[PDB]
Amino acid sequence: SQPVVVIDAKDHLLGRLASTIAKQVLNGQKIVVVRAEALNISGEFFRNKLKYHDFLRKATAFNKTRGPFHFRAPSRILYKAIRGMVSHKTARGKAALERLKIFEGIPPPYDKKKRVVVPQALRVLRLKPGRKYTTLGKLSTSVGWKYEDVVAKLEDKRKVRSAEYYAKKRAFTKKVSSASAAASESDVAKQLASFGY
Amino acid sequence: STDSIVKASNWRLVEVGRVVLIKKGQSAGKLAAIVEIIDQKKVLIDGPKAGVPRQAINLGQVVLTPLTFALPRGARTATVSKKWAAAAVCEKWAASSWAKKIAQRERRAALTDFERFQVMVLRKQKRYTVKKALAKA
Amino acid sequence: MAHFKEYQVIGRRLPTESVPEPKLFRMRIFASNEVIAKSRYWYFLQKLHKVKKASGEIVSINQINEAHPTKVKNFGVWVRYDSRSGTHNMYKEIRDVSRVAAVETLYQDMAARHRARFRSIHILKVAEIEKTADVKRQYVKQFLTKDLKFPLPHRVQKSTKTFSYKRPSTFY
Amino acid sequence: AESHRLYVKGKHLSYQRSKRVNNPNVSLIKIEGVATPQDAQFYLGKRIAYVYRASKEVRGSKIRVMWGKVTRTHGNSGVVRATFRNNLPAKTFGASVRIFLYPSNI
Amino acid sequence: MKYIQTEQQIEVPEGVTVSIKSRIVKVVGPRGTLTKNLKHIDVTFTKVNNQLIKVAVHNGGRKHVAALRTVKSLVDNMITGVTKGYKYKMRYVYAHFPINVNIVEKDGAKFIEVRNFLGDKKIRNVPVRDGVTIEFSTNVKDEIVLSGNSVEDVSQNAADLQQICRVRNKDIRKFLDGIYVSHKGFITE
RNA sequence: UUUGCUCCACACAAUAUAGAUGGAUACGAAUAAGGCGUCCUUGUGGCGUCGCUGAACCAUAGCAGGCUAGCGAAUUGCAAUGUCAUUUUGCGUGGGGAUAAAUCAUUUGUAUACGACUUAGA
RNA sequence: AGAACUGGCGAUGCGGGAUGAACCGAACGUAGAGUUAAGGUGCCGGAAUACACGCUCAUCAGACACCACAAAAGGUGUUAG
RNA sequence: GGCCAGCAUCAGUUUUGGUGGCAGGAUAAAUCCAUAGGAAUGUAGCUUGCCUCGGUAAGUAUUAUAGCCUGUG
Repeated sequence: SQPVVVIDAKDHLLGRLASTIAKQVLNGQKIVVVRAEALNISGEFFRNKLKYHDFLRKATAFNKTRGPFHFRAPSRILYKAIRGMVSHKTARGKAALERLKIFEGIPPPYDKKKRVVVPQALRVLRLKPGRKYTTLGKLSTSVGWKYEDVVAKLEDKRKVRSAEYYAKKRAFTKKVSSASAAASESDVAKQLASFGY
Repeated sequence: STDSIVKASNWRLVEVGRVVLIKKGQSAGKLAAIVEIIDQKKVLIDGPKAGVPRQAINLGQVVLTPLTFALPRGARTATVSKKWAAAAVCEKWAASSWAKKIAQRERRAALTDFERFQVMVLRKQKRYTVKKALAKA
Repeated sequence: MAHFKEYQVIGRRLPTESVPEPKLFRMRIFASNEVIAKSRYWYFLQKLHKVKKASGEIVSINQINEAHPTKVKNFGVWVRYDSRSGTHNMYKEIRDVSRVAAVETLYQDMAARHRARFRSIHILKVAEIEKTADVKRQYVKQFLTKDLKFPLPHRVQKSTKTFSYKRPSTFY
Repeated sequence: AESHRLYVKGKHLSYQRSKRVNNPNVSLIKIEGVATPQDAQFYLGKRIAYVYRASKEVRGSKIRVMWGKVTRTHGNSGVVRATFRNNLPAKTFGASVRIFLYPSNI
Repeated sequence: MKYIQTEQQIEVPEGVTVSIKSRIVKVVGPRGTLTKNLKHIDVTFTKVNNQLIKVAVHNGGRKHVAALRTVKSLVDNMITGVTKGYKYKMRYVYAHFPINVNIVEKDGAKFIEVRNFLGDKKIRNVPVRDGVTIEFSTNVKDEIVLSGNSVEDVSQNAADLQQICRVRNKDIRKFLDGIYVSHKGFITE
């Protein structure tokens, strides 16, 4: 029921996350997918590389700028997957893609907000263990994406800030939980805990 | 020999006598006890004081609980109803924080509108003291 | 087809004046209802005796429940079936608690592993194995040892809401 | 207080349709917090309103309302059907409607 | 089908320490320290004792049970190269043209080079892998003894000299010139 | 030639909604594993505890939301938005603020089918 | 290319097979409600990311009869007899 | 005296819940009870070197300081 929903797309399967987003963004929900360089996709590596180099062959013969555009960034591979699952040649589908933004890494507008995770599209719930999967960052940088090292650099410049934030908030709840225990032996806590509270 | 350090897993493992929590179906939410292992997906249960019959339910519909009581494999309803009390299972179950929250989320759903109003006028008081217990910077 | 129910069916050639006491024939048939069971009687009987539905009658059809449906039993199943090229005879083993649950487990186990439908399977003999040396299939022998404890490593929590606000933990 | 709501904000999914054909008399409303057909039986008959904003003022109001009721449940997930008086304009696919509690049986 | 329980046992020798958390095996001992990462296997270790580690698996197939005994042997090769060590004796075979092997420390590290291999004019560089000391047998003029505390970085380096000293466009059964491995022994034996 | 224009302050009118009505409430890594607590020689360390859904947590007592420094709350008749939030754009009111270029015509040839390009000129 | 028996298209829309004269369902006054057929229910797309037991990892996997193809011959791939 | 709504009370068709009474079967089978035999994935006790009163090692021992099956009522 959040207006903007930020999805932590680490360890999500590509086509299963793209199907619970196309159905959600067609119902009027501004969905922001975030750190798509850590998306997963089943099958082993060179099998998925070969399913991409079959896609790179498909271009228009008479003028190759007409045909299918082979976008290489991991945000745009997931955006290729979502756009297949929306009727994007209409005004309903075009408006349903104006409610979707996808980035790789977590940008500064979205680092301070909560990130939610789709349970029916995670790798560790769907894929049977022992299967070989493929991280979308390593796949996309092998077909010509140039800014994997930048996104890995900027993400480490923000993981050390979010760890700095968590240590401040952990020490916050330490001095709150050590203080609220004196406010537990009251009568209102004896009055409220029978109410399921 | 010398010191050796290993930290892998300590699991709730399905064996004879383990208490399970029936989560799906006719006996929903009640406790049971595995009496005989059929195969790696299906088992045989019985809980008398919880009131369930002696089914042969598969493991996709039960949840394993962290407690166990000893009984031989393949015991009957007259046997499991004795060891359920001679090992004191149900009062051990209420002591866990799991069965506290199952009773808590049941109690929260059973309140009417008066004690949906009584909570907020008393949570105003519980909010009032924690700005006087944490009354600092 | 469906959730199986074991019937018995007694049948009889229709009498005539020369022989007004023909012999009764009994079959224990796993089928889904009273109508399919009476059809499977005149299938296996007509492959054994000179009698059709038109020439004979059905004496009695009853249902057979189990005396101990709360006890595991190492079942031993003899079964013939038509492959895509030829006919075979087999012997598997089932573990399940009820005789009709073993036949339900059998038809699933044969339609998966050999692609043999219901129409191309004739069961032969389903018998409880009384002591633990007649069990001769490895995949049943592991459940027949002392102190059978195994864990369930990879638990998944089936969700109701479509989003979650913490990374799920599979621990059991 | 800033507590004012007496409705439940459902979305307007689509018209009642098959593949390749749609029937604009019946619209499918996705109520929030409803996940089964049983407990979508609570909202049957309760009336919806699609409130929207127009530019030309009628009766001294810039907001116009389209009423209608909830008729029967749709398949297996708490979608319900609805029959509005004037049918919803199909520009509102993915637009918040408000299911009230007006004919009440609690 | 899926075997309900499959266990192996790793006997841990004396004075040898083993550290495992989340399928990363750090072994320290009387000579050397080895850290092998095993995240690609579904395997549960358990400390049943201080002298022997039980390694087990649950509900594994034929594929997965086969990949259990390869884990016990990989830990056993870790502790064996930590108690004793590993040494690979390699030997020069040449018909007429002598092979002249040295050790040079270039800009990066101890490259190994061979020269005059079958009269060739191109040097054949091959780096050492670290943890592997390089040794020449002084008494025998045509011998080289690799050695180290891991069997992997020695044998990959021992196969490196076999790969680089190959022949081209000739009968390999006639031109049997090269630098082959003959002995795979331990250090303290 | 204080008519131009820029910005900041209500008095406005006005147009436009792909669709606000409590709160988008922030570690990272791993899942055959972790969170939190707790001391300790500070570790791939002891010890406790927790998960099995966020149905949580935070907020929320009044005329569409008061007060004298305890009173105002009716008849909007039995339901009919029963409203009210924004994004813009012009016009008044006064508080400041800055004081230009481009194109055509003429020219140049590093350019040129025409446009374009590149140059020069108070 | 040619006959026998019926059914259909021609002369016929409709729901399904993405698409199609002939296949599956079913044949038509104009509307409302209800229930289904054939086919379907991750998303495009109305409808279970249902349930249950298995099998399968493919460096050209495989997925809706007519129908848009594949064979002898093989393989200590794995599973079952 | 008109249109348009809302609610009652009905009518026609229908959809979806709650709950009660019976009837049948091996007059359900089971469980539970009663009893008699039996065995093992062997309980007690007992017998062996270890040794934490047999524990863990196995030999007897068929309910004992757990129980299980099968027949019959």
